[PDB]
Amino acid sequence: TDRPDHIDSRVWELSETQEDWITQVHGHVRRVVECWKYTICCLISNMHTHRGAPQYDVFKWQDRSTIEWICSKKKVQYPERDTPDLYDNERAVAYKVLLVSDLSDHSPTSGIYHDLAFNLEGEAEESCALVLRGSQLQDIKGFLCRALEWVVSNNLTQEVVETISGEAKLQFSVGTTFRTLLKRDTDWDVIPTPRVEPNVPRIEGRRWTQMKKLPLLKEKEGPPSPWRALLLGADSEYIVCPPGTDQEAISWIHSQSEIECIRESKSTPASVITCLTSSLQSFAEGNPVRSRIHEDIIAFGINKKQEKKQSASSSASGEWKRAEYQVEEMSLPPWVEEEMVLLRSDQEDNWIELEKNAIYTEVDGVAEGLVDKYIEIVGRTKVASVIEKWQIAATRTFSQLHTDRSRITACPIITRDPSGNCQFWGMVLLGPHHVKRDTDNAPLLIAEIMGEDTEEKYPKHSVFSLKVEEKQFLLSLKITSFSRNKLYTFSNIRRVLIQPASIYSQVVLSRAAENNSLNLEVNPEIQLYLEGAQRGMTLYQWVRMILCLEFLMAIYNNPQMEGFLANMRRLHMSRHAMMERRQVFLPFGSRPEDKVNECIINNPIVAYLAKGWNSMPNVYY
Amino acid sequence: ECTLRALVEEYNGACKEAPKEMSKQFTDYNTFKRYTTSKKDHAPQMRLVYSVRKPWPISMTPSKEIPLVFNGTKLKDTRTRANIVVPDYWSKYGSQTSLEVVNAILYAEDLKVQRFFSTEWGEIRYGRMLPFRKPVQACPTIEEVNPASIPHTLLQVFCPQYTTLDSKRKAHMGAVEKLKRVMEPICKVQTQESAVHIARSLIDSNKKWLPTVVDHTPRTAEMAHFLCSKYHYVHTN
Amino acid sequence: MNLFTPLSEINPTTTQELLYAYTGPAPVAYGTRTRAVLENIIRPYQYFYKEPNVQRALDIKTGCKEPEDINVEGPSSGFHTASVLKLADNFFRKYRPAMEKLKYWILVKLPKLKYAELSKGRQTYSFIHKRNLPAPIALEETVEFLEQNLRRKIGPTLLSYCQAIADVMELDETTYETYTIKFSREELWDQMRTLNTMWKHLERGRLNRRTIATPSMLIRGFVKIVEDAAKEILENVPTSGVPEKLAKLASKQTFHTAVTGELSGDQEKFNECLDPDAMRLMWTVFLRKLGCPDWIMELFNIPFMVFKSKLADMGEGLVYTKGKLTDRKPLGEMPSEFDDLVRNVVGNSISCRLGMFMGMYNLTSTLLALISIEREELTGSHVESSDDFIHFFNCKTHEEMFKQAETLRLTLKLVGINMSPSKCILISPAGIGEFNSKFHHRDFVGNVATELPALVPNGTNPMTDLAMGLNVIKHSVNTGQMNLCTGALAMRIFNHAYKYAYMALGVTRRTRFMEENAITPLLTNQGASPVHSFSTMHLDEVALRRHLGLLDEETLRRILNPNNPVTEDYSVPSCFKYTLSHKALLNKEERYQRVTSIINKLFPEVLIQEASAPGTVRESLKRRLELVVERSDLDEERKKRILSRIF
RNA sequence: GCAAAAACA
Repeated sequence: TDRPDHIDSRVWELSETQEDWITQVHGHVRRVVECWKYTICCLISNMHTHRGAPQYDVFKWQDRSTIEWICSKKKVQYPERDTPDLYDNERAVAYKVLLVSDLSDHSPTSGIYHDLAFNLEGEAEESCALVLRGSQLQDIKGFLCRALEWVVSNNLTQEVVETISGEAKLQFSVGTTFRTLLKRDTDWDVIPTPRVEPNVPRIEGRRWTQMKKLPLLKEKEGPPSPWRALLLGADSEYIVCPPGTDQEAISWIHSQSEIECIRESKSTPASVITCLTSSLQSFAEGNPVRSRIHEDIIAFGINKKQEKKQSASSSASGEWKRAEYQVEEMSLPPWVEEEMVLLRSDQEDNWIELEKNAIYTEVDGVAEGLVDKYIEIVGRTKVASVIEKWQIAATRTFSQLHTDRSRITACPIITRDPSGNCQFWGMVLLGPHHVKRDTDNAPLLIAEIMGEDTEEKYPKHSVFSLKVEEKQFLLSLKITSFSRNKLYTFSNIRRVLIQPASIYSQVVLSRAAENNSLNLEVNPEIQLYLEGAQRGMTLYQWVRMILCLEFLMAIYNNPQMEGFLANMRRLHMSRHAMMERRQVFLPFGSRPEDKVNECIINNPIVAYLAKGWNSMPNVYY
Repeated sequence: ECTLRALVEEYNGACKEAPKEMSKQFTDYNTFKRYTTSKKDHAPQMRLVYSVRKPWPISMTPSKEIPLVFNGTKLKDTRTRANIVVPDYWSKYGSQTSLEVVNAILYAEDLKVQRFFSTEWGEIRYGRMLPFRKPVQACPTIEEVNPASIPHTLLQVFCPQYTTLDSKRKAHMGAVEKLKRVMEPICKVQTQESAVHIARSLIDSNKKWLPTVVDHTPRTAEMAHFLCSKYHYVHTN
Repeated sequence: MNLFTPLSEINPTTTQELLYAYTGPAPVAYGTRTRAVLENIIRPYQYFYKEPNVQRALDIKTGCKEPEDINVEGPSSGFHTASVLKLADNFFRKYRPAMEKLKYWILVKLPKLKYAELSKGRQTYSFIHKRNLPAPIALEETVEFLEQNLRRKIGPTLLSYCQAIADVMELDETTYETYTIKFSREELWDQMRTLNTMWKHLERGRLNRRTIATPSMLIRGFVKIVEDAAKEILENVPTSGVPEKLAKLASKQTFHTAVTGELSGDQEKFNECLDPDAMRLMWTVFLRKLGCPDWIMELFNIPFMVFKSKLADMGEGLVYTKGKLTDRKPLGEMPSEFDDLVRNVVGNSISCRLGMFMGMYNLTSTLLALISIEREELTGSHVESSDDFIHFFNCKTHEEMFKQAETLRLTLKLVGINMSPSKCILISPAGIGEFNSKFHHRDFVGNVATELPALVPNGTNPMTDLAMGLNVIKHSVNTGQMNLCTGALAMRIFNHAYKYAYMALGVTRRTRFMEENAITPLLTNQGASPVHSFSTMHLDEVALRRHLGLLDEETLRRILNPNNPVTEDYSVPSCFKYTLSHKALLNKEERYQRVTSIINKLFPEVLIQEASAPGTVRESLKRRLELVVERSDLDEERKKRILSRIF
């Protein structure tokens, strides 16, 4: 409660923190008793001196660092859990103020310090009389009396006696009103004591069946999925340019290019070619950022939301209903196999230029040899060049959208072959991109050099005819939006190399373990199910196709892809179990293929993986 | 003394400008030690490219040893903010320190380099070998120190005056004198938090889950990332 | 998919790490969470009876049901009380050392827990500013509110904080206090009950997005107490998924003719079929057989009873479309598929006694599952982490194994766990399985990461970024997720990204400045050749360069000088370890920063241990400053002059 | 247009 009358303020706010009174059984009474002890300590010291310095040091409720300093002087040392309350310079001894019930049953607590005892009605132990002065004893009398009157008046005699006898006891209390609030939404008390005999009932269950044959995934029906990635992929080409800087290459392209529309798409109108030509002209002049032209409204969707809202408001009819969304079901397109076969085609250069790490030990040499050989086998491939293009384009787009501009930024996609020549894959144009959150979409107008045009594969792309010098090239424009998170993720697209490298390294190290000798020239034969038959292919091209699949999965990642993979892990495990002549058993209502089929809706590579699974044997002997 | 006067003036400033904060319990320091208004960034690596390329990326304490403009390049904003090339300038035209300070700062890190280069490597053996992970002491220490006594050992080295008898008692003696001798040039008001960090790592016996083909000594545990794997084992003499 | 399934020299288990989307972007949860939250809330009310009856399940307080009510052909919400009692008793009897450690933690370590550890928690909804706030700010405002309403100072221990919460819950009126925020017992109760929901971001492997709930700061102390006790138990039981355990079971050779099987599966709707009262009963049984006092029981039972009264926020509203228009409307305004729950709407929150939410009691749910495991028929090795489990059966007969698996399913159903039939697969000969992203094949357990290492600098500063990148790659190597070639390739990719992020590649302003001023590149972040090899991932950059002669003593003294204007992460301090970069909160933050700055200078020991030292900051600083002046071996006159100015 | 059970423009 509040401060007792006899205890003065200073001791009260000194004792407020010394101990956790609220968690003690009699914390208020315990605090009052400790305040009594501190007041007795202060009365014993008072205004007394020995050799010009105070005779007593009141260690109780004093800073521990100060106590240790004072003990460093005088050459004493006291543990913190048995620290005496007082130290007397006259006798060079330390005292502890103690309260007891009777003075007859008193013994020295310990040899470190002497005991000052009081029985709570004023009188003291004979040792206290032999030590303390008459005035000090009278003051202790006059405090313990008129503290006892407060004890009796509030009827705390038993609580005080309990506090004196034992030490502090921990507790935690919940009162009536909080208890009633707690009991509102349950059928039991605060401590649940249901009146039921413990028992485990016998419940009839269903029967466990066997998955004799592997599940057959569902192939969806509908229009084939168009290409819906940020960039072109396997159909990506570059224009060889004379050696120089990016500005020189862009000027060379812009000065000797004629552009005519071949195929026009309603999604990307042919009028947005003006934006790309203006960006090329500005970049050739040294300005990667240009002002806004009229076609930039359509190209980057400026003020599109505030027009669609008015269109919807004008076209308002009927009553409100819960918005049921739907995802169009699409079938496996023919272009996925073409993309896979084209991504593995060989290239002249290496396209993977990573600085080598240091080499100090033989383990480092082995690791760097493995990495070098993996780069050799997956470098001179089209998929590596496409990964490089994706990396450069995403990095340059990401690095230019933090500014929050109102103008159009141009980010050319240019590589260098090991001869100095500039390779122009295309350019990405960034709109105003007033981006608030990391998931916000930045408007883009991507131009890429196209190997071949397919309206079925690219319905939303506008394909233009591009002629430089005497060569013919195809240029594709697509209006697109793409978030900060996804652009940052694809700027680190080189991490797709890890998993094929993991597989290659595991195969090589397995061979090394078998023969107890590292050989980086191993190109073993890997048996696989191909066109529904068991033939084999070499390690190198198998790793190439794995890298192609991983790149396609990475650029086509979405909730369907991740759900499909997470639910095909179980079926892949089951298939591997059935290869080892193991039996697979399922609970009641177990349809593992349903978890996968829920995820096959319109993803081209999910469908490609599903068809690859379906062409495999479903029963093993 | 200047140090005492500086401490007093800052203390009076805290009492005046932040009275309510000074009226809090001293144990509350464990709470407002990390009292930050800024929300946690789930993707801090995603801002590095922009942050490095901003004008004046680096925040610096005001000083005169760095020119405002160095060969047509403005180094500081004239707290004050520094150009990204300021650490590059300091690596060539900066103020030097004593060799003893360098040795103490590189201590517990120079030791790891010496241990790597003072050991000889056997031939790599490739085979079907199963790395099973157990918790072992990751890094060798100057003295073997029981955990939960590491903080008490640190108190004796750094602030032996601000400690109790029991904390003094439950402290590894022998490791205090080694730590005191090697940390002496950097046990000052500045780099006190750094010197504690090197002091911890010198006697920290934390256990980590590491691949094992044979039982790792503390020497081989810090190198378990290349000593063993699923397909190879390296013998250390 | 056939390309991912080899038939020679390598098995599909190793290549099953290819069925991942490491490089692709993680899915983003857009827009309202109201539909997902309402679905999560309504699932327990549809699974309480075999034939769905939401209206009859909405007036159930304690999710207790008869054994005949349990649905074996579908999901079942609720628990059987006698089953819970017997299972908890069996769990207590078998794992006796774990409960002895629980008793020691309760008696010794529980009273010493400090409520400042609540500041280390994640984001918390503030009942004063009515907004989401960082954990330190919420803790500070809650403690100040408690002190204002209780006329006393809250002790540093967690028990003192919980006692303060219990005491303030008993006041008719509470205030905050210049704006005066006025509460009531019912309003403060509602804030205590309320769960703040949000999308679970950056989650992989799911077609549908999930939501998670956060407790109020008024209940997080009790939640931390119960979760710490649950962790103390789970760290000492062999059926918990915490150490290893999967590898131990994989390497355990059973017999030569025994019928040994391996069951791998997930739990369907794990948090949507759990009732807090079952955990209350389990905890009460544990404490009662431990001999704990009644106040321990009350302390452990408060959290789950508050959860039984939860007021989970139902997002921003349900999406409605007239034509092409889109509107966001609360539940109950117009008909929807959640019209049964309209009667439970309290403001923008909805009350729901049954079911739980993900991210609230992860360890107590695991404990409930593990006590469900404890039977006489289930003589098999079980390991489980929340909703993911693996079970090993060592039987002598296939029918015996099948009966044990069915008994496992039913005994999980007794408390409402309901493993997913389509996600649980049992292999008749043991030796192939999966559990918690570890893939087991014969005498090999392969840890496959759910997320590939970022291979990008963390964004603090070049030395720390290099240190943590190398440490992440080294940890990936240690877990087995990476090997020699993979580790070195990751190092090279990280090195390229690290150099690019710090203007060390091509021609930039930094490289131009270094070239014009003849500043040779001596560090990796400066464009120098990388000094780290695969075997030297654990070595610092400043070292290993002095040793190899790439850094001379002059530049070492120049960059390691502590007086530089710019200044586990085992990176030595250097000039390259720099730093790049709510009305009444910023000023309070800067005042607290100044108060922190005066400490760590007068108190060297707070850098080693906690603050302790009972008392307030003012007089503690006062007396420490007095002591340091008095023990400064200076003249008496100077000491007196200095102390005369200390006020 | 990007996206996928609803946001960005």
